[PDB]
Amino acid sequence: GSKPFSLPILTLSELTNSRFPVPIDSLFTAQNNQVQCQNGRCTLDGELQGTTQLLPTGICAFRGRVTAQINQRDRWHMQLQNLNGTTYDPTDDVPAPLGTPDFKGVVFGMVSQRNVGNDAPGSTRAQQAWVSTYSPQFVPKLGSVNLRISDNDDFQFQPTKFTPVGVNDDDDGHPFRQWELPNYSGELTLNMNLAPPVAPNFPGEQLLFFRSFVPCSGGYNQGIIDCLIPQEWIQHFYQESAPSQSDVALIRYVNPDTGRTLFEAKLHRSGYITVAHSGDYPLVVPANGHFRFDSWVNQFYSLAPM
Amino acid sequence: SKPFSLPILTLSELTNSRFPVPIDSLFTAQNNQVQCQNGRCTLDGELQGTTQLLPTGICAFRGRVTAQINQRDRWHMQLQNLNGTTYDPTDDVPAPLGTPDFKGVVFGMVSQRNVGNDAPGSTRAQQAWVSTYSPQFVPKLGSVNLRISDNDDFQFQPTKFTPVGVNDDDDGHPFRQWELPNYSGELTLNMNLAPPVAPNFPGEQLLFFRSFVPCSGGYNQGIIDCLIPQEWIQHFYQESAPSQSDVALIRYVNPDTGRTLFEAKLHRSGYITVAHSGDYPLVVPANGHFRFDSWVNQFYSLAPM
Ligand SMILES: CC(=O)N[C@H]1[C@@H](O[C@H]2[C@@H](O)[C@@H](CO)O[C@H](O)[C@@H]2O[C@@H]2O[C@@H](C)[C@@H](O)[C@@H](O)[C@@H]2O)O[C@H](CO)[C@H](O)[C@@H]1O
Ligand SMILES: CC(=O)N[C@H]1[C@@H](O[C@H]2[C@@H](O)[C@@H](CO)O[C@H](O)[C@@H]2O[C@@H]2O[C@@H](C)[C@@H](O)[C@@H](O)[C@@H]2O)O[C@H](CO)[C@H](O)[C@@H]1O
Ligand SMILES: [Mg+2]
Ligand SMILES: [Mg+2]
Repeated sequence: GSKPFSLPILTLSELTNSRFPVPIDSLFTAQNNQVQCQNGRCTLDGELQGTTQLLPTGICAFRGRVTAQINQRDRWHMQLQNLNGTTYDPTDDVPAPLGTPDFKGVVFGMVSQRNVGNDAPGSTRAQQAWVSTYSPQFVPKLGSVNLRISDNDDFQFQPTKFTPVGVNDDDDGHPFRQWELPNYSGELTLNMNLAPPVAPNFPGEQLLFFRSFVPCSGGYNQGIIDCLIPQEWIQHFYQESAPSQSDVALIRYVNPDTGRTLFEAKLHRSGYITVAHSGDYPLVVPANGHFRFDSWVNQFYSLAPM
Repeated sequence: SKPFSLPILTLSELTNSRFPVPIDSLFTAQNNQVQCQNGRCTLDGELQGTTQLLPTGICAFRGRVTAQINQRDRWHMQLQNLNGTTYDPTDDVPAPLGTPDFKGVVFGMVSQRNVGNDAPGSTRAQQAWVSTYSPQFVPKLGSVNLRISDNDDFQFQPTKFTPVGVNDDDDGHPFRQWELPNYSGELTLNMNLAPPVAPNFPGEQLLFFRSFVPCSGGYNQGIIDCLIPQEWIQHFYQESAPSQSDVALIRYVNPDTGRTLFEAKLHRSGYITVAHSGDYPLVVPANGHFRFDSWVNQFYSLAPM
């Protein structure tokens, strides 16, 4: 006697990217080439994995205290807390504090401070900041990241929040690479407690992504960030905790006014989608369209071509 | 009829429905007019005011910059709906969904990505401010004007505003979270508003989900109170459970002990009251959360908090 699995009923423009805090723009299927993102990872029965947490406002955000500065470009040393303000434990079974960026590049946004304690408590300030995940001081698993900021003369050793706005390539030839994980513990250390890599395991199938074009801060980068499942699905699965009756859920993309099924896809137990197609392809489908759960199938189910 | 329910979420697992940040605490306020337009949803899932579903849409703008004027609010942003579709000023809403619903300055960043003939694909981003006091703050009519940091690196191109925090204006116009902007500017009346909310039973006060949002200078506490959090709104929209009476009795429970800490009235139009007298920041366990108990009526007497 099992609680029925389901998806939330949401159009693309009603969905949030689970790897960057912006709406989904489109669906995209990619040729097979290793996909192992750590944000936007959740099993169909509601187990969050990787660095995945529940709030869109937490994705690629940091919270903590600035405690030091060094004479490097990555100047300001931020000791991290968990996003809910609780003390971060580096021995926890996670790759990094939940919400940590899961790509190589620079995240730009703003830092804000609000003093506590004896030194002008309640005083505030905010300004533009950058976090490079290429940096040798990007060591969130160990408990800290270093920030670049706009105004070094108006910044204190106080509680600090980083609010992400967009991404970009780093200079000196460090490109934005959305499928390359940072070294969460820095140079010469292996990432651990990772959500596993995902790939199609059936001939003729490709991954399907929920794609966003996020803001960039200069140059011509398209700002592409692809996620496996949107944040609202993760939030839904976490609530429902419906048992998975097989390794594969058949889902269908439906147009609610016509009632027609446009195509079908495989939603795998570990939380990603495959479709039957060959080649890079941006889908062009009706604005009111959405996936619905059809039934439980297995690994040997052959998808109708997309 | 489908049974009514709340999502099971702790305070730190909840997003403020009036500003895109997590909830920090619960607060009950002495009775003094509350008429916020974001974070408005009935228990059976009808969104109201300027309320939309995406947390990242709250206090965000999307559009095109088309002109500049020789005023502090220099850059004229013609708005689209947050999903990029054309904005219709004749729609029965107070303003485009997601528009800020308070008087003050919202600070954040603007970003552009060119299309068409001028360096297509080129991008830029910088700090920006939107004053909701501005006579050019006319989102209902289809535009707002921006202040930015660098007037020399900004084009007439597609633009997004990403909010980060709020503040008083530096000319002495205060952040007033309960004062609505004039969505159509000077000498116009706001329309299509979600109604004001207030306790209607003796001894009861409103309960808010409170956030302390970032400020950009000075000592403002950055307080933004919402009636119900964004995840509840998203839940009610999905569930569309019929409201069996005007009031859902809800209980704040400690899941580890299993004890109910206090009870409250969740009204069908989407706000909470508790039995208390005086301003009071609640201090409750981190794992605490509301659960639906039963449907009662307006005159049901709450246990004092
Ligand atoms: C510190 C400064 O004054 N930056 C200017 C500068 O920025 C350029 C520059 O960094 C070049 C490197 O040669 O890289 C970009 O071109 C960058 O500009 C950004 O990207 C281009 C494609 C445009 O979209 C531009 O608007 C954007 O800022 O020059 C730009 C003008 O091109 C601005 O003047 C910056 O402030
Ligand atoms: C334009 C400028 O020079 N900004 C400085 C400046 O800012 C001050 C100033 O604007 C006063 C005016 O009454 O208001 C604040 O004091 C403001 O500072 C901001 O608020 C105070 C409480 C601190 O938290 C401060 O860090 C914050 O910037 O002085 C500050 C240094 O105090 C900076 O130097 C700005 O760049
Ligand atoms: Mg379904
Ligand atoms: Mg419940």
